Amino acid sequence: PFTADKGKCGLPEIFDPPEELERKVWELARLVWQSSSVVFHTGAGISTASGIPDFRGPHGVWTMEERGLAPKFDTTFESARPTQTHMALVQLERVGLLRFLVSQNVDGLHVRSGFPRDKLAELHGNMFVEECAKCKTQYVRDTVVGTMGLKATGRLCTVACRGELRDTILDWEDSLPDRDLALADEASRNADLSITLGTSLQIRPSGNLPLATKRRGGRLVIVNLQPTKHDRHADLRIHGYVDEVMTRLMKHLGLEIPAWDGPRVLERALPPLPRPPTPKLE
Ligand SMILES: Nc1ncnc2c1ncn2[C@@H]1O[C@H](COP(=O)(O)OP(=O)(O)OC[C@H]2O[C@H](O)[C@H](O)[C@@H]2O)[C@@H](O)[C@H]1O
Ligand SMILES: Oc1ccc(/C=C\c2cc(O)cc(O)c2)cc1
Ligand SMILES: [Cl-]
Ligand SMILES: [Cl-]
Ligand SMILES: [Cl-]
Ligand SMILES: [Cl-]
Ligand SMILES: [Zn+2]
Repeated sequence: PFTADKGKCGLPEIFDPPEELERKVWELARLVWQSSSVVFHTGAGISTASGIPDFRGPHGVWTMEERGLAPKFDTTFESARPTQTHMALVQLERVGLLRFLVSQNVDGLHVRSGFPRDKLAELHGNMFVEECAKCKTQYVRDTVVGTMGLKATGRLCTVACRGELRDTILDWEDSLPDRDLALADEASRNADLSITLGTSLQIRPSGNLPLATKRRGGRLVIVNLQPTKHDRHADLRIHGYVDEVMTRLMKHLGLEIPAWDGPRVLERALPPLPRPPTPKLE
């Protein structure tokens, strides 16, 4: 807990020059167009532009702790808005270009963006989500569940049960939820494209899921400001702000980034919306 390996912290940031960055996002667009099953893996870097600091970045939680300083939050979790990145991911699922979303993030922003829960694995849990120990019924709350570590919240199951409700926030020693990891693992293995956004890929087995896509000829894209455990295994690495990358990419795909009507929970993905015809590639 206190001695817990926090991994490589505060590594230098890489910025692709604008010309190289434009070319790689066009190449990313080519890969999304060519791919039959695209899986997205997200981590703390997709939430930094909403004022929620990451863990291993220059001003990350663990980086700042290492130097006797504190992380700085520019929002509460409750007042945090989905980024352009979050909202681009909502649209990519709606138009059938996203098969599955795997996230290490406990910040609740995918759920709140209105991203469908049945196409999302929340590997490390969700601040806003409590679960009944007896019937496993989950509750998505409008405020953060006050505890961490799979502890009693003080609330009780209301299923037509009075089961003890507990947080979904893994402590260091806790293994990943078997449902989410199993779905994340199946998505990643079956994927022919795995795109990583704002994760250093340092956590096992979360960070290892995208590598599973490489088995059977799959392509791995890594979007991150810093180096990542698995840079070597990437078909493509894009060093830039995940919002610049995703807004440029949406523009190439001919997709708008949808409006956020405030916190909304969608349990089941809706029928797929129309999308632009694919460019001629080869
Ligand atoms: N706007 C941005 N655009 C692009 N990259 C960014 C941006 N902001 C930050 N980054 C990058 O975003 C990356 C985020 O790296 P890490 O901080 O390790 O977050 P994780 O989600 O992988 O952390 C995994 C778990 O570890 C913890 O213990 C918790 O349990 C976490 O759930 C960095 O490399 C930045 O360079
Ligand atoms: O696994 C975890 C469990 C709990 C927390 C707590 C707060 C926190 C801090 C951040 O800078 C980002 C984030 O999304 C959450 C963080 C990680
Ligand atoms: Cl903190
Ligand atoms: Cl829809
Ligand atoms: Cl904790
Ligand atoms: Cl198009
Ligand atoms: Zn119950």
